[PDB]
Amino acid sequence: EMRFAAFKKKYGKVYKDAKEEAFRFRAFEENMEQAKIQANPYATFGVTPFSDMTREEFRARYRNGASYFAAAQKRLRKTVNVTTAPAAVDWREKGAVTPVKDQGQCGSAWAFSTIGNIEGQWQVAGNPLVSLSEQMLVSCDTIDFGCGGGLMDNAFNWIVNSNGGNVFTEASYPYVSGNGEQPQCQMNGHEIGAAITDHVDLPQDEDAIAAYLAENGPLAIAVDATSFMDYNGGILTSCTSEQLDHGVLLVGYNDASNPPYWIIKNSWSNMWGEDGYIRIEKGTNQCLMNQAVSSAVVGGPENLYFQ
Repeated sequence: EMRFAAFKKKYGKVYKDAKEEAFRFRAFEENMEQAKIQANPYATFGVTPFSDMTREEFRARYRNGASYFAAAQKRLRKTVNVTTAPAAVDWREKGAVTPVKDQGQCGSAWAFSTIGNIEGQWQVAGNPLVSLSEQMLVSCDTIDFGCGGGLMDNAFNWIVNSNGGNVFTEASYPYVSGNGEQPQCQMNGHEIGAAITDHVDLPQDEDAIAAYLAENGPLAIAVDATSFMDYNGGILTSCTSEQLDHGVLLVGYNDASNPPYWIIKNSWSNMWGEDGYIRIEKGTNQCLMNQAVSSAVVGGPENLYFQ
């Protein structure tokens, strides 16, 4: 019970009354209880920022998400061929990944997946790495549902087809939905951080995805997040893989490991997992990561062989 107080003191949790805290502790107890059930064996599980909440709300927080992906799955995805694969790449070292962020009490992970992907593709184009705005998407993308959820595909389409291929920087358009508030769209007072021309979807092939990632940079993926709750670190190997319900970002992989793994960036700050990051086994479709991979396309200047 000391480690629950440690938890409270670590995340500044100030409960309403005895009753509200009462469950959170029972709930904390059960989350710690379940954490030793999953104890992906070769990964670590423990206390995270949501050991306070129950796995009925968690699974409820995704009910919408699940239903958006299932609806997207029913529609035709145009896959793009991959020209074809280094045993290991990791775009974090290659300055193609920004510090981890926090979606807060907002169902806005779709927006974080999109922004993260865009940032990676923009930097791999050969631009200076630059944080970009999720708020833009959360408040201004009328295809999607802001804190209610959305699809990366919808948002790629909104940027290109309703915002000229333009993405505003985080600095100029700051993330303020952390608290679940949804202010009106603000078109003025922003600086454009990046430009996209289109987006592509990728086939449901992990080998294919890796080659395009290795070649082009971080991609927006969707996973089943059910096994993510109590994760502290390691490589997941029995990820629950039943229903897609969360948008994350694939930043790399490594084949020279036993077993090999994908490197994924999440929108739950850094206090969660491996500094905001999770590793899942590659090549067995863990968390169904291959089902909804997609990537913005960067073009622009082409003076490579002209100077």
